Amino acid sequence: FEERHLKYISQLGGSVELCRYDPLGDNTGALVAVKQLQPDQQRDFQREIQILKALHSDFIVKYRGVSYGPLRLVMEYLPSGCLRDFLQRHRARLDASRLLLYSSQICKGMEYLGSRRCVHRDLAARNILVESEAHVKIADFGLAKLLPLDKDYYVVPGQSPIFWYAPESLSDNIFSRQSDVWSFGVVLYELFTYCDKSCSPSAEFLRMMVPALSRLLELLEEGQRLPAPPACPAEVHELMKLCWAPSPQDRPSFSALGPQLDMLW
Ligand SMILES: *CCC(=O)Nc1cccc(CNc2c(C(N)=O)cnn3cccc23)c1
Repeated sequence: FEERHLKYISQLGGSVELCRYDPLGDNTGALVAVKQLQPDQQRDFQREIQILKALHSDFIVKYRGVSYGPLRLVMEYLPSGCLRDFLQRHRARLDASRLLLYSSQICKGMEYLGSRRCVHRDLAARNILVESEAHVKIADFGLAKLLPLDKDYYVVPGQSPIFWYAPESLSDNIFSRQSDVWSFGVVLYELFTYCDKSCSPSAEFLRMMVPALSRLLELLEEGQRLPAPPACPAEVHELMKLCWAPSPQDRPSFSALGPQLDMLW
């Protein structure tokens, strides 16, 4: 991908821009999403490329290549954008079976990420993209880490909204496949609230809630959790409660959650 053939359109999300790969220079070329650095950050970015280039799933945003000119990461562009805003815009159209379809695909994608020893560390509805009405894909691999063969966890202070963090990430910066399962429980809650602002993880935790991180942690240690979303099927709420188990070892695996989500449809 020659840099001189990548034409800027707008900003999407370091930053992600909407560009057109226009070799003919006639405004007929394909639309792409291009990520760039705006030191140690160069090492973080090279890592993101290698991780994403080695991922191959219908439920993970597709790597296209890298750019060359006088380096940028080139990926596929999904016009529908993030799942958070799509859920808010199409509230009346999506029913509990469509929400369970989205839930199942995310889970299948996470199953594949853990098979590749990859911890995402930023799983949330805002970071999932919509391919079509019936197809969702996991994105934003900016905080992704690879677990060594000898280790099952990773020790990192986080700069993401604190409401998606497992207690062991809050109290000790421990990140694992099991902290991704905690976050996933928050993704289900977000899905069944249709990413409504007034009952969002931030809104509802701040109402229930020394520093803020410590207050949230005290609350979670007490066994307090987010309430069942309005009109939530009980079976779904029981699954969120399983993902929010205090001990990482007691949380269901993505391969265990998969058939349970499919059975509900
Ligand atoms: C909900 C707000 C939002 O746009 N969030 C968001 C989440 C993850 C990633 C991005 C930017 N990236 C992006 C890609 C890509 N390949 O990373 C592809 N297609 N689109 C459409 C809109 C944004 C993106 C933003």
